[PDB]
Amino acid sequence: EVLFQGPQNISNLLDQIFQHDEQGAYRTLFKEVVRKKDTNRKLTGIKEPYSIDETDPEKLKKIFLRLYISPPKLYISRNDRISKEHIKQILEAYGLQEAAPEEQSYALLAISALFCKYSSSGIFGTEENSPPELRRYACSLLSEVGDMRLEGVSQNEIVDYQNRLRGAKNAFTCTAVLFSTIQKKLQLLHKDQKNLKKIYDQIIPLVWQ
Amino acid sequence: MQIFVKTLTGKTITLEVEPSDTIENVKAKIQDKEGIPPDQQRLIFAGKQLEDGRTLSDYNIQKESTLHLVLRLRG
Repeated sequence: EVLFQGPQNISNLLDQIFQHDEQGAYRTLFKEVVRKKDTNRKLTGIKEPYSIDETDPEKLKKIFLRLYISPPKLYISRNDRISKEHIKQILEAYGLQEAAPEEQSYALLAISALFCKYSSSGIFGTEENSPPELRRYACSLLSEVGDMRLEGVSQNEIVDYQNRLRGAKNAFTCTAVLFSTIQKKLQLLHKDQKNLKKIYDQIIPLVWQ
Repeated sequence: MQIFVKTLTGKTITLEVEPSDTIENVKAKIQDKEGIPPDQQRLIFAGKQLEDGRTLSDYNIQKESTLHLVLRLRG
């Protein structure tokens, strides 16, 4: 069933995240790209060939705005918090509404990793540029992980990941590397835990494992 | 004099500056208005990245000029 439910799993998550995409083209794009190792379609809105659309940054800001408790500012902040309702929604999308906190927190780390990948040089970002709303979403999910705690991940590691995502001074901001780092963490954490391995395989697209 | 800083997301920021102001000074004024740390700001005028230490006059940035702002967030 893991094989047969792959496409439905990612699709169900993205339907929640992109519920405010009225036109629906970003929602479709985020689903279709998970079959690909990389893509030339970049969402940075910056000419640098890459398929660029200068309206992508504003449209993504608008699509993600309502998922936060308070409207975010232009920069990414560890005080940007996703609504508790939306956290419940993304957990319900995976049948984890009433799972243990250690399983829910693992799932949120995995979804954060997924958005690091989406924001990275191989997918919707480039070597030098990266869509901030994708990074913001990953950063805010990590605040939930920090509050729930997760064995094998320290608060200092969470803050390190957030500092990289938000572009803090003295942080290596590259999200391709950050994805690899969080992925290695998720793998180490599920090595001897079949329940966590199941959650990982529900969330992370096959091509990106 | 007034200059404008256009973000990628549609907002235009209006600043009061002098021709003698450094790029860092301008980034600090953007921080005052929008909270963005100067170290994350990339400012662009006429397709060129503006360098800290240089002045608006150095780049012949006159009154009512429009600069563009990108955040330094690598994929």
